[PDB]
Amino acid sequence: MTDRYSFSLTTFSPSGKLGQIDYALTAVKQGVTSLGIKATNGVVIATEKKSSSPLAMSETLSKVSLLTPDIGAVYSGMGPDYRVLVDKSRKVAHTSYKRIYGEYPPTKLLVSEVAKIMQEATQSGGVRPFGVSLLIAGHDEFNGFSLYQVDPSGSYFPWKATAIGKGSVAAKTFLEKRWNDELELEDAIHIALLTLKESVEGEFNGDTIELAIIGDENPDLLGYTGIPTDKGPRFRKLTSQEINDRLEAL
Amino acid sequence: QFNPYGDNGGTILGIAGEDFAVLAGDTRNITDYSINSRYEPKVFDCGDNIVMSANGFAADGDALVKRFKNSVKWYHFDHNDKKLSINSAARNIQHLLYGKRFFPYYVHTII
Amino acid sequence: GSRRYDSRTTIFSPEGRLYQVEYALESISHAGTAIGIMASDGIVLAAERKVTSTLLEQDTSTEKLYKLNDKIAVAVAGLTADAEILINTARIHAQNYLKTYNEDIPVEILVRRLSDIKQGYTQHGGLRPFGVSFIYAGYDDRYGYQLYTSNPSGNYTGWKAISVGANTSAAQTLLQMDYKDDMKVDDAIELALKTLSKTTDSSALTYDRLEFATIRKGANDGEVYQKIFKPQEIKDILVKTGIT
Amino acid sequence: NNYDGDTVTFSPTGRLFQVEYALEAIKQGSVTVGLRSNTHAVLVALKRNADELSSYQKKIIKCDEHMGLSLAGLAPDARVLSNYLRQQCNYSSLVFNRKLAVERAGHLLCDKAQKNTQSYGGRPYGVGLLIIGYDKSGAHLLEFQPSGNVTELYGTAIGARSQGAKTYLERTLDTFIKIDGNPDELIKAGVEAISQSLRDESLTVDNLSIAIVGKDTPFTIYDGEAVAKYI
Amino acid sequence: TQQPIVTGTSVISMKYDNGVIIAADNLGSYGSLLRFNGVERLIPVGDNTVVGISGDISDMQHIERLLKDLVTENAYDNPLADAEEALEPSYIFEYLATVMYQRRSKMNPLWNAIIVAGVQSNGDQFLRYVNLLGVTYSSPTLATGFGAHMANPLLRKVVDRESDIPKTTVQVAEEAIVNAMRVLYYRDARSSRNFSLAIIDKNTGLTFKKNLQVENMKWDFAKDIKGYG
Amino acid sequence: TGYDLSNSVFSPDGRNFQVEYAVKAVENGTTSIGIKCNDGVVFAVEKLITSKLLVPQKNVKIQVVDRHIGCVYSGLIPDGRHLVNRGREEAASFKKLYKTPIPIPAFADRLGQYVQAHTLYNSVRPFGVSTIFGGVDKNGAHLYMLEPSGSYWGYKGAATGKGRQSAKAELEKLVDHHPEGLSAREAVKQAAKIIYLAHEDNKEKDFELEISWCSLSETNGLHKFVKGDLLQEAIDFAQKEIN
Amino acid sequence: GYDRALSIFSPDGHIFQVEYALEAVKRGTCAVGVKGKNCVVLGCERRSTLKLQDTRITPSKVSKIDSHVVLSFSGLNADSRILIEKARVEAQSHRLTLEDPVTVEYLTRYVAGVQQRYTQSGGVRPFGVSTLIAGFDPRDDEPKLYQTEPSGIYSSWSAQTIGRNSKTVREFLEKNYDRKEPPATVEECVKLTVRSLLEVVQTGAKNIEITVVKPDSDIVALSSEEINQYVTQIEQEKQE
Amino acid sequence: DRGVSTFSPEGRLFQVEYSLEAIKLGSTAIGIATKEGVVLGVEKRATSPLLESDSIEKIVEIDRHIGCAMSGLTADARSMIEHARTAAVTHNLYYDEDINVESLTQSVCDLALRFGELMSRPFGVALLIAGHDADDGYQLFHAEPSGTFYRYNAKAIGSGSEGAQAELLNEWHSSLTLKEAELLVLKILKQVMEEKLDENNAQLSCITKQDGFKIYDNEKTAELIKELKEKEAAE
Amino acid sequence: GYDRHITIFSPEGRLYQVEYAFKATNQTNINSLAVRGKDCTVVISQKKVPDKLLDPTTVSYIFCISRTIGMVVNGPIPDARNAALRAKAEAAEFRYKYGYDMPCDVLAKRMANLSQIYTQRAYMRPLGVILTFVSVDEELGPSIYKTDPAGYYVGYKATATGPKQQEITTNLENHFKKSKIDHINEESWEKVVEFAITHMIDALGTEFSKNDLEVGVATKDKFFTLSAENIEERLVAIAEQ
Ligand SMILES: [Cl-]
Ligand SMILES: [Mg+2]
Repeated sequence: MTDRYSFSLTTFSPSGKLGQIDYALTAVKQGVTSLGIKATNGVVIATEKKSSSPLAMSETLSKVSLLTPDIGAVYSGMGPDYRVLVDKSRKVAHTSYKRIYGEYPPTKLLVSEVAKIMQEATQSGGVRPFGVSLLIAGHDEFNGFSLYQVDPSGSYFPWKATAIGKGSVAAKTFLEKRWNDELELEDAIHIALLTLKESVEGEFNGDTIELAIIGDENPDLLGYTGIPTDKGPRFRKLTSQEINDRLEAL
Repeated sequence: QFNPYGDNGGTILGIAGEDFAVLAGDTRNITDYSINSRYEPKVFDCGDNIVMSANGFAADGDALVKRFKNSVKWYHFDHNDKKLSINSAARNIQHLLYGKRFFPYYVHTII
Repeated sequence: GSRRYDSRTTIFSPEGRLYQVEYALESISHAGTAIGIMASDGIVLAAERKVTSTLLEQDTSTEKLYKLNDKIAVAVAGLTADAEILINTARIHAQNYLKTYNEDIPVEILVRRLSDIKQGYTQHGGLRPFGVSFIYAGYDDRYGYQLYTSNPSGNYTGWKAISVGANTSAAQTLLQMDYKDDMKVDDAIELALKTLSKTTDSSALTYDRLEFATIRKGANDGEVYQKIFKPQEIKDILVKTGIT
Repeated sequence: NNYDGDTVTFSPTGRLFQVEYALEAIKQGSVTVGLRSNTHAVLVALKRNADELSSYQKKIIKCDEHMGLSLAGLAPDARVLSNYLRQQCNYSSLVFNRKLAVERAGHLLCDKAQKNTQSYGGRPYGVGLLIIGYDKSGAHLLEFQPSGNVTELYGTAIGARSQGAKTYLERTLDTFIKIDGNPDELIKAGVEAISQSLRDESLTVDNLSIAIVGKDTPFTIYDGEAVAKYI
Repeated sequence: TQQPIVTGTSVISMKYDNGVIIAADNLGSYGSLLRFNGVERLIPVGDNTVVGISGDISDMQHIERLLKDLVTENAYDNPLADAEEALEPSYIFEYLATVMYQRRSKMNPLWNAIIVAGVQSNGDQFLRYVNLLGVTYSSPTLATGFGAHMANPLLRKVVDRESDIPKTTVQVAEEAIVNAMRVLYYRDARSSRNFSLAIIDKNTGLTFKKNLQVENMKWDFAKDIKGYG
Repeated sequence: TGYDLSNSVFSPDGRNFQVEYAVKAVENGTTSIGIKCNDGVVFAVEKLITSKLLVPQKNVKIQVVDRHIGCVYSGLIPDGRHLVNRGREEAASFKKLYKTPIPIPAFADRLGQYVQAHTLYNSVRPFGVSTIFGGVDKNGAHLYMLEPSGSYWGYKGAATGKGRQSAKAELEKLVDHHPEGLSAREAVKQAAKIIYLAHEDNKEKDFELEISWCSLSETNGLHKFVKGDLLQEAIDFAQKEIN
Repeated sequence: GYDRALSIFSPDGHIFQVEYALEAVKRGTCAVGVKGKNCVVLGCERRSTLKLQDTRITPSKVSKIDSHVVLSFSGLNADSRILIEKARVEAQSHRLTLEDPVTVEYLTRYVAGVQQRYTQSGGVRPFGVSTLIAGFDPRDDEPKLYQTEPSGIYSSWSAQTIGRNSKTVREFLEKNYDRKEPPATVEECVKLTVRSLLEVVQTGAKNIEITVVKPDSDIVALSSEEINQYVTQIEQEKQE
Repeated sequence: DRGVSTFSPEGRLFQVEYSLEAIKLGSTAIGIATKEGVVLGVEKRATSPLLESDSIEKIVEIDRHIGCAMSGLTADARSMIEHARTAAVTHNLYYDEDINVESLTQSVCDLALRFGELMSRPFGVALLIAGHDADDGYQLFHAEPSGTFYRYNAKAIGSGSEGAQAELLNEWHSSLTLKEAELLVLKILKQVMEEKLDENNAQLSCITKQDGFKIYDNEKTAELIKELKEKEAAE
Repeated sequence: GYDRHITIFSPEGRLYQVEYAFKATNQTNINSLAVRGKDCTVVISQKKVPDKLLDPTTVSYIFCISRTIGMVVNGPIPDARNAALRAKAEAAEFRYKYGYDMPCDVLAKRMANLSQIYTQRAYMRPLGVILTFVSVDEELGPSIYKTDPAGYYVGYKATATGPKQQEITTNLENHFKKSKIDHINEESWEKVVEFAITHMIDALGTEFSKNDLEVGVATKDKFFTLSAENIEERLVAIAEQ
């Protein structure tokens, strides 16, 4: 046995292309649409819960994931690749930051760590790149609210608003017309629901849509009282009912 | 605390003549004030007209002789059955002994 | 077994060229142009972001210009993710030197170290090389203001003015024409922006498509200051030099 | 064809071509004969020279006082395998005060060769061996193939033109098995056996190599004028 | 490096004209506490060897398992496992002696003293000793611990040298062994009345006697002893 | 195409062609069988006499594992020996930790997982043997057969090698005609017959019969080779049935 | 670890990776070495395709391995740094253990050994570099000049050249260098070295580098003007 | 591609057979064994007149009683020589004696087949190992990259080998003197060399019991060349 | 075309080796079904013993992973037992490290992660199996979680796997469309097994004897398999109404 694939499986072609990265991006293109919009007092990330079977309980499959109390993530592309990246991202937030500085990492630096992991799967021996693009939304004291995209190459870019996957080209055009620097969080959620409806074929309700926000601190979700400086997580996943309430004012 | 060494007594004597040599030793093996054996051979024919005795702690003594006998066997394999001269055997035994410089064979060797 | 699938990234061609290095250089030729110009009283770094969007958050964005320490900065051309791996290693190297000798690392020593890391990936390990070219802008008290470049082969050279990325042939000819030895920073700022404006593949050169930085002894007295220009500050210098 | 690039690949008919190619190296090698009675076991080997200025390549290797072999194929591979046998014979004597059984020596050689036929990176051994020995169950003769197959026999031959000697031994089976307590006659039978494999050349004084082991006979090799008696 | 916890005392043995005899009591001591009263310390290997062990019982049980594994391993791919290629006393001893010396050389000994008793293929008697230091020796009589001090002197009166072995019958040898076990019961504070005895004969094979008791004891003279002066 | 050039590669069918090619080596080997009886198991194998120079009864093929398990195989003999060596290590470690001798189903999985592991990577070749094995444990008699893929099941009777079809048909008759069961001594006789009958696929050269058995009543649950009078009796019974 | 045998024999008995490494040397800028009676001169070509270069800080082509030995090269620049570093470490290690600086031959033998090792080690490719190693042995006034190549073979030379168009300058040296009477002075040796490069270089401006090494650790690099005076005098004699 | 340790259908290792082709391209080396000593001679073959020929080192001392000549990819020989020197010195340390010439040769040949995917390829050089010991007297061995070594009364390796070996077939007899062997090596080297043989492009050496291994001076060889010319003109 | 031999991306962003591993899943030609009751989780699977020489008691594709967790496998038996051994080891290690029984969904995720690694690392091949884990979880109640060669997993109200999975799936879908609840509203597990067998008979259109089926049942604190005689009693009750 032993892993005898100690050589790169991603290499430059004569034209300067890294084939495996391009092909990973193609897999992302086939993936279900997900988006993110940044407001003045928050960030929203959303996607469709494309259920593989009606017998499947789609609530048990989480496409939008908490990374830290103030940082969340959504994806487009290969689900299993996303799941393991979420596990690695959660852990690296502790091992390379919280266990050193006693606080959770700022959004940009956690994104940087996830990006590094994805870069290494593009150069290290005997592995293929991750077949996902991530959208990471978060808040921290000194940088405020932010939204980042991370691609299979490991490259990351900050966005005011964006979309990835199936209908990203049309969705990004829709977002360019609606976005301004004076949006409140509720306005951004409204625009997110409008944008997402265009790329969804079948049912469009709280049970088929997954949506989360980075907003105000939630002391009700902290689980304990007594420490004034601890005010609760800014990440909150909207319920099925909360989504449907905003679909009547749509 | 565990003591890895012991003393099995014994006395040996080697004398070189003009065209001969003798290696003698008593056959008594002991610990403290008890006799283990009245006849326990201590001087050995190791082949190639060489005799050897490693006196002191018998466990180390048996191990060294056993390793040297083995060295004679492998000298033949490796060097076309060449006879191991007494001077070459002596130098070889030095290396067997110094190989355990920091955990010695507790013996006094004579060939 | 596994040999079947090995591309053999570290072999010579019959002509004595390194395939992967040559192909990595081809990749870099499509990256946004970066320019460095060295003057008597400072250094300029100017670089073009690749076809951006209006929804990109520019003021928090960084893809071209990176700080290695207080005295040394780099301009990037190629894969950004690859560059960040090397940049972090260079930052650590600078701090290792500072801890060991209690002096800031001389520019060339940092450049040689990163270039040696690139070289290794071309000779052993069977891994693909880093698809990155750097322009190093820095200052130390031995040689003063210095410009270097390095590429995926791990070769590095010193320059008075240099470009990497797209349209380097056109850019280098324009720099060679207008550069003079007694030039000052304010003149070099103008030359860099004028050169990008002529070589760019975009229709027009605007603030949202640029990253800009200067290293000046225009720091109060006997010290050096790094200035990573803000979006509004790039907009102002574009008006000052008469490009917009 | 497409399945002979390495030892880790079966062909569509379930063959291992690298092993078969290693077997081919033995067929190119010089002939060597093995045979035994109930008291003794004998090896006879035709040595091969490079030219008239050169020496004749040695074919027989001693493994212990009671065991040894003859080779045909890649000589360095025989050195590796014989070294391993020397060590195993030696381990048995040092640890258990026990002479290694010839049958057990065959099992150990089989297993060592097998590992080189199922793993990537390695290669099969390119040599065939005839092992003779005298242990607690009498005289023994073994034939080793680098496929891993080890076989106990009354007599055999390997190398180029070995089929002639093998047929002769198959005829003489009932005669040479009964040659007990007569070393010279058993060697004669072996020299006559290997003669059935000669063409153009004949057995000379620096050409012939003989080994014998038995009841009160340590493994000894005869070369030079010591085999003129049998020419 | 360790210390022995649960221990077994003397093992005694001797050669006679046609074979060897070996014996050891059935006690497992825990310091001065006579904790375990049914411990078999004579372990037969095949029908030609008996290994007698004293010292640490946990290490004895380990050696017992090594020997059991040795028999299993010898039978592997061995058509003559119950014949010409069966385990000999000399093979079993050299194996144990190798293990014991290796363990002392790693400074992690098996805290035992062992006597291997048996008859070889050619009928020759085998009797040899090995201990936690890897020290080995052979003699017409062998004994461990207290037996070395009290049994050997009695057994050496029967077989004082090699030439006395052919003159010694199995009845005389067993008698001497049984008497020595009584003497050890009188004088060893870590001994028991119950013991096992094994005879390995070149003609009659292996006879293993369990649940033997020390008998014909003299105590009556104690009634007349009064005070300390 | 090219899917069959490397081990562990799935073809578009979902097949591992290298494992299927290993089966071809098994089918090329000599016939070996196993019969499950009332209180044990019997193993038998065909040994081709390539030449008169082969010493009779010396080149033993059936192998013991621990003291209660027998193993026989058809195909590449060295591969079978390698598998038995591993099996002996597995059985030793089981007994070391758990004291009791390894149960037959437990032992079956140990071999199964090891053989299956050689279908996971391209750096190794699959085993070129099918192995019939079994014995007696605390729950009674067990007979297993293990393929190059790592696949194994329990059997009433088993056969592999060049004459497996013939052997299987004979085994199926015994199952039908004896629902109550077969005795150990009967199974030895029947095993001899079946190998003799299966030798028609290898009729060019003559052969040597080799039988072994583990039985609760006949061998005290230990693996033993059938020798001497009992072997001759089985040979005579077999020769009588073919004529 | 990556163990792949990249340097292997071909049916005709060639190791192509080693031969292709020589093709990289052929592409490199020309280097030349000439030893006089009491000196050695190393000349190097600088390709003028790169102007706007900062010549103060750009890696120079001749490198001091110790105070008494220098090394120049033709081929891959990045590869040469690895050999130069190893040579410098070994030079100090030799001083530390033997209490004497390396001989020029010893240093050459070491560098050549490293190059050979990279031709039969798994997972590595050969160095695309040939070197010229020059200097004086400690307490010795006899000039030394050696050459190494990717295969690892090395030898001593009265005068030698490597790199692009080295066939031409070797032609010049073979007819102009007399063994019975080598360049008796520094002037004569530098003149012959500049002359040899002028057969190939183009403009005699910033394209020629000259380094003079004399006995007892006396090493100096000539400036542009000093070299320019040689360039001037050579062509004025040529106009005749 | 294909394994480095792969067998051909004929039962030969591809890489070993290919390394033998590289040795055929090497410069000629010749050895002749006599009862008075063993002579070793080589063709230097300088690629240019500016190359100082006395720096070409194709004859090398392993110990006082063992010398060695090489042909092929001579850079590959350096680690083989290093191992040989270490083995010779180590045995003297362990046994207070000289090592047998055969044992030294066997030790060198053990390195040969240590290649795979250890070194990445076989050695591309052949060695003529000459020496003396008390047991077997003056000896000459031919060590190949296959791991095989043959003892020879006389042997030639390199580009002019088969023409030289045919010449050695006719000229060698068991009564040759050391002087006769010296002239014989010079004669055959002169026959197979491209350039005209002189003291600068050819090198002689010998091993005797008394004086040990010695590389000949250019002045000493020049006299033997002049002696050769005169005796060939003598008939 | 070596992108089809190892787990790297094809130009369409596909992993062919993963897709072919899905095809190996149906090599046994066996169909399985899982449903949830009020207090239990039932899994049934077809049993085919094509050889008379086989011991039918050893032919099984249902595994007792832990006391609480059961697993049915769709795919070849070597890969099935590979996954079974690993799942057993993971479940035991979990209990040792974290002091409580490994939940069914957590084990599924863990095995799904391991499968994901085989789709990304070249030296390891995917296992040609689909794993359906069942239990009555102490927090979530009756649970069905299923893993595949892509490293995908999800919870189910009910599920089916095999060559004729679609027929069984649609049959189950139609029943839950009527009842409008996420489970079989039945007190006893016996009747939930009867429901499972009945609906497999309806979907496949085949009758079953006691030897044609294999049944696993998960209740609070234990998972167990039914004997042939227990299945016979189930079949008799189905026929009598
Ligand atoms: Cl995990
Ligand atoms: Mg994979």
